[PDB]
Amino acid sequence: DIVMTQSPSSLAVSAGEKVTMSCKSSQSLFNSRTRRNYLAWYQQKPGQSPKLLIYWASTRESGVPDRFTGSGSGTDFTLTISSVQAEDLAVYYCKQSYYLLTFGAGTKLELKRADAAPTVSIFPPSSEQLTSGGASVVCFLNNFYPKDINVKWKIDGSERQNGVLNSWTDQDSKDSTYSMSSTLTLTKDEYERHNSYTCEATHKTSTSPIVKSFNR
Amino acid sequence: EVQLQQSGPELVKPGASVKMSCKASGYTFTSYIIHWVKQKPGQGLEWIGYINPYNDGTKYNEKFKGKGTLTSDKSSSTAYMELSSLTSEDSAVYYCARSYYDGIPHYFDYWGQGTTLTVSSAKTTPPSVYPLAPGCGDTTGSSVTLGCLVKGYFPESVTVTWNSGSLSSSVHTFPALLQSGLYTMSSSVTVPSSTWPSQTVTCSVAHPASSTTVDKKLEPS
Amino acid sequence: NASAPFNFTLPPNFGKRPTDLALSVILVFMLFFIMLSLGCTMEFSKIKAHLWKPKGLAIALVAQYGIMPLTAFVLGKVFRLKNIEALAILVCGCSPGGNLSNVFSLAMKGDMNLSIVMTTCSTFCALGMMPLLLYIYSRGIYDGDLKDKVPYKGIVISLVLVLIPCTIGIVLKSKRPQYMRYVIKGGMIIILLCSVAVTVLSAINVGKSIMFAMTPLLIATSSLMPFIGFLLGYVLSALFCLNGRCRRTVSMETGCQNVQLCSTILNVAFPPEVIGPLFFFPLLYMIFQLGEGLLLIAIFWCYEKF
Repeated sequence: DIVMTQSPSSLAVSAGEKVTMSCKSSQSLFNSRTRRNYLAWYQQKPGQSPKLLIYWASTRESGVPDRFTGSGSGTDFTLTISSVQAEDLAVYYCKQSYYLLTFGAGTKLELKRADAAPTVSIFPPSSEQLTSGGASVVCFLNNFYPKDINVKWKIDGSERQNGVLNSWTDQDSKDSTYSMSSTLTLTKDEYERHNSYTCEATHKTSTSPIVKSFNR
Repeated sequence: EVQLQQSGPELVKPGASVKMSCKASGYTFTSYIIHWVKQKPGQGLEWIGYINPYNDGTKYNEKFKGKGTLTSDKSSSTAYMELSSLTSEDSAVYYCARSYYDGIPHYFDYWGQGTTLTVSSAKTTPPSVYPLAPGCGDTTGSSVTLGCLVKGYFPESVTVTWNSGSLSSSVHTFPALLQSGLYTMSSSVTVPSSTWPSQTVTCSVAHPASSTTVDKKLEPS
Repeated sequence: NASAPFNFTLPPNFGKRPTDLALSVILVFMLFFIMLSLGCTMEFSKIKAHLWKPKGLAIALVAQYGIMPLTAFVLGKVFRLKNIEALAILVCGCSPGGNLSNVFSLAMKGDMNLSIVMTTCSTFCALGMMPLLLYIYSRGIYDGDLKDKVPYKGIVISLVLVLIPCTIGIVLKSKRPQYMRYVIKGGMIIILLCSVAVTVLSAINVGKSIMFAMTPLLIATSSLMPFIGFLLGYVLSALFCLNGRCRRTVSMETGCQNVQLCSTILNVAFPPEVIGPLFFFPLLYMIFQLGEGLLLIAIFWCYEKF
């Protein structure tokens, strides 16, 4: 069969940068009888159904801007946007249909930011939470641009890395940064035997990790 | 023009036996084939198969050979899909796509809005709202961030708003992710430390799938 | 220009018009009486001898089943036809020997017994192995199964309606050959009347003379296929050391092929709207091979009198 592999899968384009997406397929998906080179690029803006952009890897569907141009042959294909405008944030898939229908991994787009200054904040479990028979310590990180970020929980100098739940924001349009939330869930009769519950955040904006200790 | 109408959201038990329909009224229904594409949340599209409504001939993916079963109805101009074998891992978003088919399906020029299918043990429950408040010896600062964590609500439709807070400005709502069968979501907003004691902030939660709109005001420790 | 089906459409009654059923029954009657009149000039001794030594039958099968589909596939690849056109020409190439080949061999007046034995054995071998060969030759075209769409009822009914008049003619000549004149004269008059009826009725049944909208190179390949079949049969028989009387019939049997099964398979696979002029393509192919055969008849009659 054919497995379709998209190279970048993540990049940031601000105002007019090229994109030069590429997916190399597996074998020659070029029909010799009809010089058509079966391939298609779909754009799926978040919360919407995918939309056709390019068909036969070179011809653009009526209704797309002139910015989206598709070029390639054989197994190497490329899609360029040129002047990336604001609403071009989506995921592109480059499906093939030469032998059997298969979609690509997908390429996501963001907007570049000058730098990130993540803000740390830790919270103890709620007063009525303990009465419910469980507890959960929560710390959420705000306003950091790069997606690669790590959070871990240190207790009395000992790491557990268990029962930790992570959630990410979706890059709100107000500013191209996005947040993160971390929750540690634990039942009753074991919360007060350790105390501590120190939070450490490691990010590329500073070599020294940001650590937040907790007492009582 | 042409538009493909899907059925609607489906919530079924892990006992399976669910069916999805895709009605298309913009063209001659027997000239094009109807595909079906499954998209898990944040895992990319995945082909399932298609049906040729003229001769009722179907082709399936190797993985989806056992489960999918595609039928078409010329009179009602709709194409169906039955799974009949569901697990907790099956819940995803299903689209129907129309392609021209001479000897090989060409490309998916038109898509449906999608059917969000959920597989779970059901037993919808009301949420419990736990306020968030710092003050355990912390020096705080120029601004303080607050939040309202919720626990144990099954249905997806829930929103958190800060009418007494900063409203839509400088507020972050983390999406909910499933765990232990009943999942949780969090919301966070920031307020200057000078204006927080002076003007209290209360967070209101709305759960349309239930009759619960409990409100409470967080208190500093 | 995107991908959209042709504007060609057909009347809703076309499926079950009384006129279409009348055309079908009149064609069946015509074929029955053609085969009766053409088996009235046969004998079982020579057909037994021909089946005993299958040299001509074997070369006919090889020329119709091993080389004809291959050259149809090569023509489809070289001429750069679409999927539908390539499948249509391939199915036309893989089809068995048509019944018109018997009449055409009678026009060439050569070895009718050998012609009938090869055409019946070729229809049988078509039923036997058209699916597998059409399957191996349809890689990259029609990802669907395509094995269950070729007619099998049609093939056996055609074989029966060809064998019955031939058997009647054989038995009648062997037992009591005394009503040859009256029966054959009545057959000729009824066949002329039936041909007139078919020609008049098809003019209003078919209609829509938009067949010229077919792309020119498809006409070119539908022209080359019967001629290459004729030439292939003639050359294969001649360079295989067979006599002149027994080689024209083999050549013109390999050249002439059935095309109604191509219509059935194309109409089962695709709607009349997805198929453009290829719906009337087999009718064009048949009349073109008829014209080519008439040209060969003229050449033969210009060589005979000189």
